[PDB]
Amino acid sequence: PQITLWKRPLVTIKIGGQLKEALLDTGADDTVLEEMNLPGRWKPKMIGGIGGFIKVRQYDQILIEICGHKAIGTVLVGPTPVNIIGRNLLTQIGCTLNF
Amino acid sequence: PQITLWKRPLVTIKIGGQLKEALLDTGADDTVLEEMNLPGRWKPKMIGGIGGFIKVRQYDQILIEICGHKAIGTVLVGPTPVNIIGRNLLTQIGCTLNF
Ligand SMILES: [Mg+2]
Repeated sequence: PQITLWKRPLVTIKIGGQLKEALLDTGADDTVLEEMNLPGRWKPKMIGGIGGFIKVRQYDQILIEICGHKAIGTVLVGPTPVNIIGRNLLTQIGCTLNF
Repeated sequence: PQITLWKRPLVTIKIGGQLKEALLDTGADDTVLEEMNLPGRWKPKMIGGIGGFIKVRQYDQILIEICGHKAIGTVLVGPTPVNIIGRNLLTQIGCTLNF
């Protein structure tokens, strides 16, 4: 798709057998989603840093369908205020900024 | 341009007679830049909210050249950790997400 930016770029994602809403966020390095069950080995990761850090669980090689397009990559799971699709997965789906 | 997202989307901007670096940030509603002198009437604005608020100065109808393309819009000036080009100005330059 081509997505304009008058509104927050919220899209439907499919992940872990669930549907969720998430923000396409070019200002975020990583993808971080609300609590949910994902397969595989995870390890804790400290993210943020500006004001403090937040602990999340890092899951690698997770399949996601972001607005119809499939990708595999790292998904952090933990207490984020908004579900964020970060650059790691935006690149995997071939999402670019254009003007 | 077409900008991929392997790296942070930092671009050169021209504003207020100066050159600066800023991030093209689809996860930010507003444009917020480090301390600098801008023309016109400003008013304080509280931004953020997640953990607390930060006070910035709101300047309207400021001309900016974002990676070669001119736009006019609102620029918030204050103590941001990164210079951010938010959706308000991304829309003005016709920046879209595409995949
Ligand atoms: Mg951000």
